[PDB]
Amino acid sequence: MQNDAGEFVDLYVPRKCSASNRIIGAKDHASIQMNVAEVDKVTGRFNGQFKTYAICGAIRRMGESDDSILRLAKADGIVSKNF
Amino acid sequence: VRMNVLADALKSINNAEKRGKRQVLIRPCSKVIVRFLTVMMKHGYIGEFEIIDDHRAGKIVVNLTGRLNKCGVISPRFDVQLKDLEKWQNNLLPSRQFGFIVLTTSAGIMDHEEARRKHTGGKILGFFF
Amino acid sequence: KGCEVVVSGKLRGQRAKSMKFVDGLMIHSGDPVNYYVDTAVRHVLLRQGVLGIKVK
Amino acid sequence: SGALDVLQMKEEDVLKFLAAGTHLGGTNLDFQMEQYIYKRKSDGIYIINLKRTWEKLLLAARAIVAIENPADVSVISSRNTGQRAVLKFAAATGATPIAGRFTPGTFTNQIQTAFREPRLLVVTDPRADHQPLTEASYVNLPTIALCNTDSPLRYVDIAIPCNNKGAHSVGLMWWMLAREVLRMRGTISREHPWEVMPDLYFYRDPEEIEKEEQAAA
Amino acid sequence: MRAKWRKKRMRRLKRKRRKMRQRSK
Amino acid sequence: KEWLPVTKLGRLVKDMKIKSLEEIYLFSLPIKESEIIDFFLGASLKDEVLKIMPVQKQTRAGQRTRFKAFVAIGDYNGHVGLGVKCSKEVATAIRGAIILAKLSIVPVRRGYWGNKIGKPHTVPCKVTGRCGSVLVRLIPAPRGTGIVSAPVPKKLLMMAGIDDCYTSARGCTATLGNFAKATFDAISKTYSYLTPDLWKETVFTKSPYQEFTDHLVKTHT
Amino acid sequence: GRVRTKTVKKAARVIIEKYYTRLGNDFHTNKRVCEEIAIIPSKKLRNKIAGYVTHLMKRIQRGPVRGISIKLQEEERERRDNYVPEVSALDQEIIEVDPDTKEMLKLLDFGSLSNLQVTQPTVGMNFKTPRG
Amino acid sequence: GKCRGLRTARKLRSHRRDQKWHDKQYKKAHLGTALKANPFGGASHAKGIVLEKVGVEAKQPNSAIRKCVRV
Amino acid sequence: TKKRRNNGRAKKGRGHVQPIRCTNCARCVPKDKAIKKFVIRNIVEAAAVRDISEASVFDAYVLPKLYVKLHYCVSCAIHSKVVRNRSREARKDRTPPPRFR
RNA sequence: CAGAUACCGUCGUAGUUCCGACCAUAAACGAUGCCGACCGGCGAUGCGGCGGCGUUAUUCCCAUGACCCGCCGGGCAGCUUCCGGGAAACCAAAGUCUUUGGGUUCCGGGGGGAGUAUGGUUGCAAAGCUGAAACUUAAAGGAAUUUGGCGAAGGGCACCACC
RNA sequence: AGGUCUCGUAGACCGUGCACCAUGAGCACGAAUCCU
Ligand SMILES: [Zn+2]
Repeated sequence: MQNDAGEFVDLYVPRKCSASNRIIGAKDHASIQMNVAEVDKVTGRFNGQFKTYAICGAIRRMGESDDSILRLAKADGIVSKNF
Repeated sequence: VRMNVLADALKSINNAEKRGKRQVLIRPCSKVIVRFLTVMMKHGYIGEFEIIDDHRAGKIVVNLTGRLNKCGVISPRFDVQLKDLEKWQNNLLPSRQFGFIVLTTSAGIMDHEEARRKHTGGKILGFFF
Repeated sequence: KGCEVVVSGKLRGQRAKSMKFVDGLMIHSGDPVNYYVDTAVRHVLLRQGVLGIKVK
Repeated sequence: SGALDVLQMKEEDVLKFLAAGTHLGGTNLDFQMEQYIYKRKSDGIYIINLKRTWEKLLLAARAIVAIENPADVSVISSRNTGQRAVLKFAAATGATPIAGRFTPGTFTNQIQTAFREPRLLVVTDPRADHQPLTEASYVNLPTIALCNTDSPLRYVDIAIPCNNKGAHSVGLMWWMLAREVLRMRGTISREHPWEVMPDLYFYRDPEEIEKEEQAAA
Repeated sequence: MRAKWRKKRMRRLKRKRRKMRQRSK
Repeated sequence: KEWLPVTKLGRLVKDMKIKSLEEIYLFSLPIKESEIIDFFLGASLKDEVLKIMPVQKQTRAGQRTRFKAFVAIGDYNGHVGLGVKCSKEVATAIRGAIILAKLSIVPVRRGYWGNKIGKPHTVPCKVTGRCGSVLVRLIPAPRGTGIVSAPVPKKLLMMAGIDDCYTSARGCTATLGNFAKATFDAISKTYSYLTPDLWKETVFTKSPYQEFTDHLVKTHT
Repeated sequence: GRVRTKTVKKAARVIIEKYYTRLGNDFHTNKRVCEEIAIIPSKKLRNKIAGYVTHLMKRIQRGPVRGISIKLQEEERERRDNYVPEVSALDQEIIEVDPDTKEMLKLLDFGSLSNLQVTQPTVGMNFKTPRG
Repeated sequence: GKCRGLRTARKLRSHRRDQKWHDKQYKKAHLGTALKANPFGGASHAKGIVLEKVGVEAKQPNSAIRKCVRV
Repeated sequence: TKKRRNNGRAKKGRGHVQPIRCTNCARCVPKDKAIKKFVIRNIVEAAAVRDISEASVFDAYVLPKLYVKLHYCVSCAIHSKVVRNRSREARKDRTPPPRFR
């Protein structure tokens, strides 16, 4: 995104999907941004640490987006590993 | 019948990355195929791959990332020199800043910048960007 | 809350045409037309012909 | 959503799940729901693993409680099985209910007087409510769905494996989502059983309503 | 005309041309 | 002559708590109010007609002609838009076309030809836009070359800010609407092309809605 | 053919909506009610309003209607919705459990429960309608 | 192209020659018929002697006579 | 243009079927293309049943039926109104019309 | 019927049938060459093979045939689909194509003249294969939409229609 | 011992053709925009 001097020349850096690793377009209204809450370890209380994920529109209209969110929650470690 | 294993291999990995898969199988193996994926793995366009060493011809499990755009094969293998490589790079790469030409010279199989540095030519295999 | 103007005559050509500009509400039947709208017709004489005005 | 110990099925929710007929589902099988199914029982009935229902239920509960504005989550039901359940869910968790005749244009048509534009959609069935899922594609709207073994999987983010046919299962799962969202909200207790009435979220046919009002006072 | 009967009248013209060719020798 | 928004994006831009349109393009939020971009992009946003064409519908009595208007919007340093509208009169058609084109505006990035010196000037890669049978292909060009094309993608690339192009077209180019829409699609597809200069994992910045939930509840129901 | 127009039905619906406590079954009494409360430029229109209001009162007296929601049948729908039984209807003393469901429940979290019982399975796999 | 062999130049050449012969302009410019039946014979201007002056009519959608000569 | 996915018939991998004749017409039609009518009806429908049963030698007698197969050409099927044309989206329906009486 | 050497009806010649010798032509169509790979699902169908609660060949066992539940390979097919493509109709191939290359054969450059004249060739003949030019023309076409028109169909209406 | 078993009765899917029915002179037609 650079030049030879070093100054940032592009106007923004677009997002990429967490499942297909494709660039989310500015007019792709099928794309999502979802927030999932992190809980305290012993109490079971919501404190506010957030770990958001984005899915591009093609994966969502494919029918395999829930599996993508399931694999992201497997990778982060919040949902149980035995499953 | 099957007359080019490398063209079918790169077509299969192109279809797999275009659909959005993560692992693919390539039915035949060759040393030239392993060199081709080694070039793309050194350049970071594909992930860490595997060799299913079965006694027929190795099956290759390639880990796919989203960094690949298109993998293509030029058939037949055209003779290319140092003076004629710029035309291929102009009409076959999408841009001058990225993309690589995989050509087989006598000192191995790698990208065209390294063959420019060693000042050698040969036969072209394909491209990726 | 409702209006209608109609022009007809020579509008840039030999054959006469009619342009209608309607905006709002317009009652066409019954006695409320007799006491909710006012209709005036005038003739405009131009150089190339005569032009008509109808306002409601 | 299950890595801890308090986020586990303790004693009685297993009994509620077995009483409401949760474990038995539809005859046919969707290919996206293959990970959620153990093994086909005889006479063409598929068996849903209750662990996966629990973990996807906690994932949906986390997704609901993540937003701080309860008016920005909308629950959807156009079938007679879940009319009162979504209304009482919106009464308990502060959501916004849509029950019967989801009009085509609440999400996209701007000058329509019923323009409700939420941040989160929670629906009880994808097949009977394909029209909210279609209009959830033209706007950046994540969806929560309760998915059966037969229902298609499309424009979904968290699919809770369920049996959305009987009234007992639908009402029990709506009560479980309400209980989990209120438990991570903090307006209700955790150790004390808050269970005042479990039958509050069950739709019943009106013939049972006249039979009950003639049997009782 | 359609192609079938135009083809047939062309074949009849061919026939008449062939007999006048053979009898004009 | 005041602005009364109907969506929460219009109010959240109206109260000067959205700094620019860049995060709207980043979070891929749909735009339904045309005065947001008029609030952001002001004096540098210019427009001109491209073609007005008539279409006819056959009825019992005579023929009914409705006029379809094309227009291009975009400032000379970035974003560009296009819109199609048809109406019975010409003034209503051009006003609806200007409003609908101003509503739907894409962003475009610019790249370099070989050497990354100075400000970017050309398309960073080979992009292709297609609708109908119309094909258009954009090639990166050296500096100072100038736009070589047909007049209508020359106009669209002047409103796109790119001054260096090599073009190649195929098909029925006489249809101005499909040619303009194909060039607009070729311009808008420049972001769905992952070059290795952005292979790093992005950091997820904060969404506007959840950040200003308190202000939305404080302002409107 | 005497079919009422949409303005008659809409006006009758809203006048039976906002005013119910001063209506009856006699056509003349609610005719005078519609004359006194609603301003109507004619007499035949008011008369048709009165007739359709009388018909709607006679149907509301029998059962509920899906177009008018008056105050008195309201609170009754949420009384039926807020009805609760003193039993829980899922806390039954014995629960009939499939053997496949039991070999699920033995391996998930539990080993033995004294509240569940087993049932025999069927002998034949006949579960599809004969189609071909 | 269809034939993509490394040692195929002849089939490409002969097929290109045959499909170039299956044309109109290349068929016109390379045969002796289109120049032998040409009144000018590959010439731009020519001289001649007029013998009769004949006025030929116009086509369908317009009505005139056209002044011509026989040369 | 292509009106139907098949050709109004039931030939997929054959290339030739045995031709048959029409009943209303005498037209040579292929067997898989013709409209078939396997009709079941009584000798006496609803008026002479009581007259036959009240003038019969035998009590508790069943009435025999007529079992014939009708082979129809396309024009003879339309002209007798056996089958009628449908919409483009409603052409794809392949179920028979439901029976009630 | 104005005409009817036509639609309709009664007769009726070659032919329709088999043997033997010929010609090599169809809307010979799936209007879609052959081989090879990849790329969604669903329920059935014909063959071969495998596994499994149960019923029948009259009550026990085994294998076989006859049903039920699932798979494997090949074949004719069907339903849905913002995978993808196309001018669209539509296509799981007519996809993997400007991000243009797996191998290979035949074949088309606007509409008429024209599958025509001539030359060669096959044949008893009818004809088959190869196959132009002069001249003329600014359109001839493909898909789809909106109107009108049907001696097209399905519902309603009118004493300027009928009974 | 009782003496008409009970619950409501589309209980028309009766048919197929259908005499003659041809033609139409053209001139009458022209596509667009913003405020001081
Ligand atoms: Zn017939």
